[PDB]
Amino acid sequence: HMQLNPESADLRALAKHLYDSYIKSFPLTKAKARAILTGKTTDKSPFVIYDMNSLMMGEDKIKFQSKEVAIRIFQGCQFRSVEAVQEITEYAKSIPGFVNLDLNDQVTLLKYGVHEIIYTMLASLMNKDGVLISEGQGFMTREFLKSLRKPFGDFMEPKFEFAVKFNALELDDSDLAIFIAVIILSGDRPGLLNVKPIEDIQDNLLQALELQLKLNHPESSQLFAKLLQKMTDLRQIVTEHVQLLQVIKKTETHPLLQE
Amino acid sequence: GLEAIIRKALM
Ligand SMILES: O=C(NCc1ccccc1)c1cc(Cl)cc(C(=O)Nc2ccccc2)c1
Repeated sequence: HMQLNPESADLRALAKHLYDSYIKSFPLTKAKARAILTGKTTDKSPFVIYDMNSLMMGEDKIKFQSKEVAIRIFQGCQFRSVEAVQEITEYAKSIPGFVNLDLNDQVTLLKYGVHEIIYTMLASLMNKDGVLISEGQGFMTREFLKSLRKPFGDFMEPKFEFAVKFNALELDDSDLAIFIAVIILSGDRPGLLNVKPIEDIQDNLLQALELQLKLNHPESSQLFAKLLQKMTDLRQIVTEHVQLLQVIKKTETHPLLQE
Repeated sequence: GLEAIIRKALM
């Protein structure tokens, strides 16, 4: 049975520390996202891109140079992912023990984690109709993205597919902060030098995640197991994503890379 | 590319 002891208290303070750091590193939280998507906010109502005409108006009145709509959209998506890498790295630094690891191992974890965490944070921004863009100034429908010419038409479909089932689990920001920390501290990334210290931090994050989910989700006694199955799903999902990022690169031709 | 951004962000 479960007891409120010094050990459970320390896992709750670790959970709270990650939440606080999460809120700091990620400007747009799932709570705020869900308020915008459900019209349960006083904040400015986002501009809806549902067709080519509403895209053209949207570019002029979103305020975020290829002559193809499809390429301009994909470029915005890739620029936002660079920004997401920076936010996720900043978050990684807040995880107790992470800045103490071999810098090269710090890089490897982030290098192989960021795509998996980007799919996760995209679900927070999605409902059945589409995805919030431009830090919640815009909303782009799933069916409009799907109408873009090959190979851009299929770019966002697997993120939507993941998000529909991931969102059904009804995680909140407190669950997600720990979930994302478990992903980053994955001891099985290729090329890691010193595995055990990563598994040691991960063990602690897994205990914290399990407790968070028991306290926060009385409706699913095996939510912990289901979340580990999603980390497993995300691995092959990122495989397919990285695959398509190539097919684009060699078939179709950010200021911090230029610097 | 990806490593470049992570390393500079990690500073
Ligand atoms: O702003 C975007 N594209 C530029 C644009 C929009 C509309 C008309 C012309 C040009 C854009 C488009 C898509 Cl499909 C997704 C995202 C996005 O926010 N991705 C994202 C990645 C990582 C973490 C969180 C979100 C951004």
